[PDB]
Amino acid sequence: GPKRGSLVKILRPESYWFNQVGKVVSVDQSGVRYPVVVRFENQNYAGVTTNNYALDEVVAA
Amino acid sequence: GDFLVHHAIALGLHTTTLILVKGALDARGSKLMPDKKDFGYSFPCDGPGRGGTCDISAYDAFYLAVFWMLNTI
Amino acid sequence: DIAGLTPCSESKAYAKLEKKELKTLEKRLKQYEADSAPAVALKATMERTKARFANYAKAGLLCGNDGLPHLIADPGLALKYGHAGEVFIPTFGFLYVAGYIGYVGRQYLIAVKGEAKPTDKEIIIDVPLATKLAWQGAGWPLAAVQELQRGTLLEKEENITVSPR
Amino acid sequence: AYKVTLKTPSGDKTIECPADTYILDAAEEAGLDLPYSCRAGACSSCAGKVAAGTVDQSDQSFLDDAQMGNGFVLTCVAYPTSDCTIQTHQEEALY
Amino acid sequence: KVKIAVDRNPVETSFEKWAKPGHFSRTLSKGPNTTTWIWNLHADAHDFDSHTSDLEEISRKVFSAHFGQLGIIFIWLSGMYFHGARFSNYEAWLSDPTHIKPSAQVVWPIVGQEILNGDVGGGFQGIQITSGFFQLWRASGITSELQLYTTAIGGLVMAAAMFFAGWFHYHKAAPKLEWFQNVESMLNHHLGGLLGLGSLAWAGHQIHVSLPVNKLLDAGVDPKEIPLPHDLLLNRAIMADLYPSFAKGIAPFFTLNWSEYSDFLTFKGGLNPVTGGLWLSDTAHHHVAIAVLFLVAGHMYRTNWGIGHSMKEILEAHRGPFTGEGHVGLYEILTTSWHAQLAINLALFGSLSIIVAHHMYAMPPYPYLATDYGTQLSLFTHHTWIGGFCIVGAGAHAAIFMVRDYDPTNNYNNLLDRVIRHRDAIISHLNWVCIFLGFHSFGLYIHNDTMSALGRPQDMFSDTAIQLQPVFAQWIQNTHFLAPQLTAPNALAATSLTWGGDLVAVGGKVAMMPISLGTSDFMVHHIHAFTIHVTVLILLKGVLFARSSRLIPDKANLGFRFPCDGPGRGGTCQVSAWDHVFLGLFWMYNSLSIVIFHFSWKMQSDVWGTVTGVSHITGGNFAQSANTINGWLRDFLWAQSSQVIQSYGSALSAYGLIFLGAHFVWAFSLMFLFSGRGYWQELIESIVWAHNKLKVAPAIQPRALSITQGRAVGVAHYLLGGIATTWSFFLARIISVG
Amino acid sequence: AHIVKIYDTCIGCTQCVRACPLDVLEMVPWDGCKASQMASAPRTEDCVGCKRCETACPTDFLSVRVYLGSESTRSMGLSY
Amino acid sequence: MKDFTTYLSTAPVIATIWFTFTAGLLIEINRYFPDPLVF
Amino acid sequence: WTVPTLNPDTPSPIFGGSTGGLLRKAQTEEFYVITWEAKKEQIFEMPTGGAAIMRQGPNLLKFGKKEQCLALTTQLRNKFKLTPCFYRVFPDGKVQYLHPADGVYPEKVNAGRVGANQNMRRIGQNVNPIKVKFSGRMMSPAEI
Ligand code: CLA
Ligand SMILES: CC1=C(C/C=C(\C)CCC[C@H](C)CCC[C@H](C)CCCC(C)C)C(=O)c2ccccc2C1=O
Ligand code: SF4
Ligand code: SF4
Ligand code: FES
Repeated sequence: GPKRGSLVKILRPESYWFNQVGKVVSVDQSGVRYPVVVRFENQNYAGVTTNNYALDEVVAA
Repeated sequence: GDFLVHHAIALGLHTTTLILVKGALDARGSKLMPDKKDFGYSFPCDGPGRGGTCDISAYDAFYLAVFWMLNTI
Repeated sequence: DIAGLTPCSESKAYAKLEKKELKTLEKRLKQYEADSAPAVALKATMERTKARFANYAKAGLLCGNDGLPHLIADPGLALKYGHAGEVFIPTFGFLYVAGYIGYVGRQYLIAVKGEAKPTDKEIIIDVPLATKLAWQGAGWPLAAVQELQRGTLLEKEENITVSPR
Repeated sequence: AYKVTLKTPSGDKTIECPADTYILDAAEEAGLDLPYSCRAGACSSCAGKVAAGTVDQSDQSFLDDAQMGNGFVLTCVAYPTSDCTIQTHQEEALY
Repeated sequence: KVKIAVDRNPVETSFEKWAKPGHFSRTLSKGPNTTTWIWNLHADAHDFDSHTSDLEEISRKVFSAHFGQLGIIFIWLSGMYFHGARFSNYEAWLSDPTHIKPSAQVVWPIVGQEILNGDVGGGFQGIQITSGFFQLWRASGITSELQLYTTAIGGLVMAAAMFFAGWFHYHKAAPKLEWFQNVESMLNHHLGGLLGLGSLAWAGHQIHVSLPVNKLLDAGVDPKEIPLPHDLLLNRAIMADLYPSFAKGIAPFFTLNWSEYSDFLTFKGGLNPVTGGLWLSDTAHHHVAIAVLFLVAGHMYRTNWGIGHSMKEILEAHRGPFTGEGHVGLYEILTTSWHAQLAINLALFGSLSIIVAHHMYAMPPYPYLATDYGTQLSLFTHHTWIGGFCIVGAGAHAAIFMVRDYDPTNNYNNLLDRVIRHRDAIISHLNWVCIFLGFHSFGLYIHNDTMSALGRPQDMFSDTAIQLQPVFAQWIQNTHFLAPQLTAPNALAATSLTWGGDLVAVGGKVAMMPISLGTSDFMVHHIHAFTIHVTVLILLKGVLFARSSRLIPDKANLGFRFPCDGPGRGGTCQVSAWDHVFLGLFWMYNSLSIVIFHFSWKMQSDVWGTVTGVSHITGGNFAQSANTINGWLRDFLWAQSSQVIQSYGSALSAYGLIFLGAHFVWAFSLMFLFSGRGYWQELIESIVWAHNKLKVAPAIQPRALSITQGRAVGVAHYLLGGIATTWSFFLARIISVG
Repeated sequence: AHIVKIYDTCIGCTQCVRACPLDVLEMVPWDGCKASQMASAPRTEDCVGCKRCETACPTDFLSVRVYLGSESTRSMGLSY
Repeated sequence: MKDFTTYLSTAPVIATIWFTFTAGLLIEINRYFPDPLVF
Repeated sequence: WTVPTLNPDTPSPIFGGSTGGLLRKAQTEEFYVITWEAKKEQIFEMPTGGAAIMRQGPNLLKFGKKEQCLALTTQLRNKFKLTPCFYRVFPDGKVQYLHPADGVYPEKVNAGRVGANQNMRRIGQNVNPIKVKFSGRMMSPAEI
């Protein structure tokens, strides 16, 4: 999928960074349902700044 | 003075309407709670998690709007 | 005149309450010497009162049965009867300074959003950049209308939304 | 970059890890497959044990000071601050 | 082995950390992402237990903190003396303390605050101070505003010294833990030296300065006419003139013939009638007695020689049969928890301040003070409030300790342990007794008002109706009235006129009279008692179950302050001892408001006024209006409201201004009191949508306050509004009517 | 009796199980996540809904979700 | 010294000084030009 | 491993007796008892308040609710690394000395543990309650 460090826009509605952009840390090459690893700069109401994602939930933007 | 009090009345109307519409419309869900509809119109709270859920139901919102209404009348 | 409002430059209650004021003044005044600091202060107070009153009378203020100035709110009416100097110009100056301050605020905000330490510039400030944007902020209205004609003011439909919109 | 000697169940593997890169990320970029799950500093899956050298794991939330004082490290949120030696697959030893 | 143990240059001095927010704590040092960061940063700035774990360093921190505190107080006192010297009519009021109002604050000739510089006498234009600095300085005998000038100057110097002291002791040389722990040494030092010496030096100043100059004051000589104090010290001639004992100097004291010195060590009791102040001879005798007492006291414990005592040893010795280990290990405890000593001192000090105000209005010492009804009332209410707040802070820090420093492993079967055991029965009995008290004491007044509206006053509880006479208090009053006859043969007058007797009049104003006690006063005393018992109830519950409960067996694990444990199992809302002391604040405010109401009305009705008979301010209406709450509201509140509700156009108009403003803010608190931080954050999300809609979001993530923080903001504003409303009302009313 | 549910986002870091003061949770084998571990609630009738699980799940939406239901003496946490 | 400069560039002190400056501005304004009503 | 049984004849640890003790509910509905063997004799804290001393080896304590024993298990397991086994008892005398009774401890994966109540799906994949309408009772969408 997308490259590490690359910038993707998050599209998962239930996500804190929904409708926002993140940075792909990496993507797994195994059979994980959500291989995209994407950091964030602002923290959620939980304070976390990175979440796992399938390929569709993000877009390289 | 009548000018002034009339403007006060308009104010109170707007306040009441504002809180009421906020409560009523966010009932389906919210950024904090997208699944608000899964709790019925009346649920006590989601507790103190995520920084604290206090007075979060639209039922609670109307509950609050009562006071403003009383003040206006 | 308008709405049956007579000028207090003509009204009786105006001079009535003015004289009443001065009467209370001399009453508090009659308990001292002349050179006494309280005495001279009360005298200056009477002076200020009479001067403010002469100014209010010269202003041509319609002042009703209370003799107290009431203000008019219609561009057409104030212009036709010489009463813009009470609402029109004040509102205009206010909106000028307000738009100035808001615009320069957004200017600094954008400048610092174009930074790697947004929180740190939000706490500690760039003094010279602030001064610069302050000096430049006068042309805020022309700049804003330019950006409008370019449509560059507002953010597009990409801000976060709630799940039920 | 810092030389990170990883003492693994497969043997020792010394990798280079930049100051700005998490231990786990560098290990994966070097082709290794270390344990992980949350990748957020909030579990024990990626635990290692520092035998020598130093790390900065300041954003971790799962370990206590005594655990870190004995060398335990959440590799998913740990930066090297020196050449270091880290035994991997240490979750069981934490429990 | 007690000695001095210090560490040199422990802490450096740089403005580096000054540029670093949160450096003191671990997490805050990471910097702000959301807005609560700043709040918590502020909140924990002085939680040195949270800062680190070194007992010694924490001791040094609090040591420097005390240093700075003292410096602040020095600053304040000095500025007071400065403005007294420069912007006051104190010398005029010295020439006439009978018709000049003490005023020391003048304002500037601006948009209209100038009207407030009213006429207080002596051509002065300012604001009447209710502090009583005038009578204070006259009692001390200050004559020339030059003296106050010098005073303020020296205060500036002292403050600077104290702040440097804090700096040095924190960064240059900080003592060591054992040094901080040489407790018996500290006790002996303080107990003897500090108190005894202070009292003795004050007595010396009295004798050689004030008593002569105040003697001449009441003699009537012009203030600018008395010789200077040091001149008096020089010339024993005039001192022997005033009192011939001084002709013999001090050899009589060295011959134990104290009887001769009686000229200035009297035992008159009562007030100087021409002045309304206590007899200065008697005051000096009091203070010298206190001095000798504390001096001989300060030599109780062993420090570096065989003689002395061991606190530990004696406490271990004192144990009873029903009690198990008795008083063992408490030594260990107190040697270890800062909050323990803190809470102790706070409770004691609040109680003190209360007693202080009590005796102060009981037997006013200052010249012509009793006349200044306003000053009396003001200082009294002031110190009462201060004391109550000290009480609740005591409870707070006690619970804090019990959360943090507690350890079972050292206290096996101690007083503490059995308390922890039978706490449930204890608190149960306390509930029951408080409920009974409330019921009876409240229903009394209510049944009175009920019979009233029912036109059956025959069936009320009045001093005329069914009576409840405090036979005890009246019997004791007469007992004190008759005590000097036999239980005090060397006495001239009772310490208070309210024991019985005559009335003292200075300038027509009622200085003091004997006060009777009716069924009304019976009822109000019982009210006060019930309220205080409720307060102690809530506090005791908070402290006893701070660590656990049959509901929360692990409450000790949730920290001292914590919002709740969810809505689960019914709902954990408001379950911290923090919340408990919160509630206690509420009930305390209620209590003390009631008490000051009682005081004010009874004073106005049966004490104060002007002599001619007694032109009592409210003519004793209280006597028959207090039995019924309708009488209360109308005749006290509604009546005395006029002064404040028509004060406009006057220099006192600001009183009604702040009256309404306090109303305002007190209501403002209630939004916090009732609202919900969840709702609030929802609104936050809406408005940040609004902002980002224009790319104007702030970096720091806006966040609704914690439940606790909202509680605190609300309660602070609430108490502020209430106290300010009452304060304004009282001030305006008394300045107008007194 | 309250209701509790597990979702595929369970990264199995067990904090939920680690947080349940009532042992109403447990971990099982799985294959959805790298941990190969899924959270599991076999003793729901003991959950008082104190949700400390929900607090502990680091998952974006909480890999686990509580839903307060009816009330039994154990649900209310009554020892009397 | 630089530490000091940073301490002065800290936020609340800057808010402070700006407010003081503005307030003194307006107070002096009213001093020299008392009683403004129109224009 | 096999399910143990309970021995009512166990020397209970040393404690002076508190007032936060058991109630009617014990004699009426049920009550739990906790079983563990300490390596040595040592003082500890009572979850219901109080300091107590455990004996060497077999030690026994009973309680009504589950959370008491659970917090106590946490305390011992994290402060003294003991592996207690506490049961569920009823006034009938029937035991079930069960509260984490499951071979080992649940905080680790174990073979045989069958998943329960696990929505093998996301959470956003739930349906609007308009569809659970007119059921036999109040039922949440996530109930399905
Ligand atoms: C906020 C709404 C508002 C209201 C309630 C009023 C009220 C009034 N305006 Mg209008 N006016 C307003 C805003 C408003 N104005 C604004 C913002 C402007 C700036 C363009 C004007 C400019 C204006 C002029 C130049 C004149 C009035 C006039 C009047 C008065 C009589 C006409 C009328 O009823 O207009 C109703 C008000 C409105 C329709 C609101 C919209 C205003 C538009 C922009 C212009 C209206 C001009 C008006 C129709 C002129 C009528 C002249 C008359 C002799 C026939 C009346 C007191 C007349 C006057 O002084 O009569 C004594 C007049 O000559 N107004
Ligand atoms: C109104 C209200 C809010 C919303 C209000 C909040 C969070 C306080 C806002 C404080 C200020 C206004 C925000 C900080 C402003 C910054 C300093 C930015 C600079 C502003 C300049 C003017 C200095 C709560 O969050 C809340 C939470 C719990 C119980 C009650 C309430 C409550 O009543
Ligand atoms: S709801 Fe309460 S009992 Fe259930 S898992 Fe969460 S914390 Fe444990
Ligand atoms: S709910 Fe969260 S903490 Fe619990 S097992 Fe699942 S991913 Fe781990
Ligand atoms: S994988 Fe969870 S902490 Fe690293």
